[PDB]
Amino acid sequence: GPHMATGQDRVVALVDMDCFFVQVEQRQNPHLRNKPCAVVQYKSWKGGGIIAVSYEARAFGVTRSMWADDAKKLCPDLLLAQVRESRGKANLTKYREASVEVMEIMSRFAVIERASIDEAYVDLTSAVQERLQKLQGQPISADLLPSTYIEGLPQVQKEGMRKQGLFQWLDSLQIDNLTSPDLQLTVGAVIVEEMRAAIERETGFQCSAGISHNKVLAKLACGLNKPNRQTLVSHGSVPQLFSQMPIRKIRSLGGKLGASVIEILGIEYMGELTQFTESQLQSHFGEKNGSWLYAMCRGIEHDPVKPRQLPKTIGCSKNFPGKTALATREQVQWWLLQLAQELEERLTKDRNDNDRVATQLVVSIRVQGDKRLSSLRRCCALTRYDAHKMSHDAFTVIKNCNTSGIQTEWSPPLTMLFLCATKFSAS
DNA sequence: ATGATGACGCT
DNA sequence: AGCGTCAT
Ligand SMILES: Nc1ccn([C@@H]2O[C@H](COP(=O)(O)OP(=O)(O)OP(=O)(O)O)[C@@H](O)[C@H]2O)c(=O)n1
Ligand SMILES: [Ca+2]
Ligand SMILES: [Ca+2]
Repeated sequence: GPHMATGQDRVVALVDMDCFFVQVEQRQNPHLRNKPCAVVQYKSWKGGGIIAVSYEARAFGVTRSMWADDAKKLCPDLLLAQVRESRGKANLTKYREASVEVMEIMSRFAVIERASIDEAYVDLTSAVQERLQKLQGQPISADLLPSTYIEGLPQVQKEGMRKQGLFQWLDSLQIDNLTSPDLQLTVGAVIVEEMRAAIERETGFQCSAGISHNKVLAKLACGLNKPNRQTLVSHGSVPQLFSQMPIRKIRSLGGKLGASVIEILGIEYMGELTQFTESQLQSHFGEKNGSWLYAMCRGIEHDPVKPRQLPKTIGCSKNFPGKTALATREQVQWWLLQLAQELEERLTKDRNDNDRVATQLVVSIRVQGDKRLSSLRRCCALTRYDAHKMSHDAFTVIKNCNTSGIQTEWSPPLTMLFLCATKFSAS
């Protein structure tokens, strides 16, 4: 009892932009606002591939990875915006720059960990302590939490249900105990309301957020009420929430490990994991995974919010599917040059912006027939931000993968090329 | 024939 | 070093 850690030591939020690329294109082109629309890449094959879908279009069944021609069968009025194409490949600069807008606003409030182009974790523990010292111990008005859901509460319209739950939560809150984890989460949610208001005011972009005691629960919380809402998942809410929560919904369990937990243990839901000892879970899934699962199914996780806003690698890739697979030496060399030129542009901007230089170039390829992301990776020194040198060096390190006897031909044909600059040093 | 990109674990 | 897993 008195010696059992409860994983209530931190306040962590996860902020996730709603249909991010669609919002970027809707900000730029007001004719797309409040419409079923989608963002596509490429255009000639089946109208292009859908990468992002507005909530109006999702109501028709339009999803990511669908071909736009097929999405138009579900939603004939679907509007489309296309990703910029430069040197024959998709160019995502517009969305990376919009991402920086949002991340810089979030960084004013707290240390953030960039998790993807449109997600960041926030460690709010210190900011909460400060706010509890200020204006205390005054009660927290529901007006400070206008878009917050309390998971598990209450207990015929959506907003009435939201407010009934918020009222039940605020009425039970012990506002005189500055160390109450539930109070700390509530103040965390107040700050996240302020952060999300600042993002929307200064960029036009809406987002969702989760607030809890660790990254996994904050990520789970964020998805419970999308879009344009935030959700607080308390430690006390975990047993009911996990009791019907498919294992695959928890971050890192969406793949082979999660499938093996289900198959080996014969369970379906996250809460069912509590019945196993730590040693049992370590025996099936390894020491690290087993300890992690034992704590996580109790709502406890210690992965820190890392202080990192910049990517550790900068990379450029293109797939060559089907009959387009690269099959001549001139083809491989020309596309390596195209990738190297885009990479040079990104690296030179990175060096000016962030005072650092990459020192290693990783070349990844996939060969036709291979189901893996990469069939082969090789690396060489990155000593100059020069596209011709980078592309020549990349060819040098993959040259002898070519099994073809004819010198102008490449066998087996290449279905992906990927150049990645890594091992940054201060500059 | 989604495709573009990124973090991190294992050996 | 080079491959495997999981993710947005
Ligand atoms: N299979 C995937 C999933 C996502 N992404 C990248 O991750 C971004 C954001 O992904 P996600 O948050 O899943 O989708 P949103 O469009 O933001 O929709 P939501 O409102 O559900 O968050 C996408 O724009 C895309 O750049 C991707 O490349 N490939
Ligand atoms: Ca998103
Ligand atoms: Ca996301």
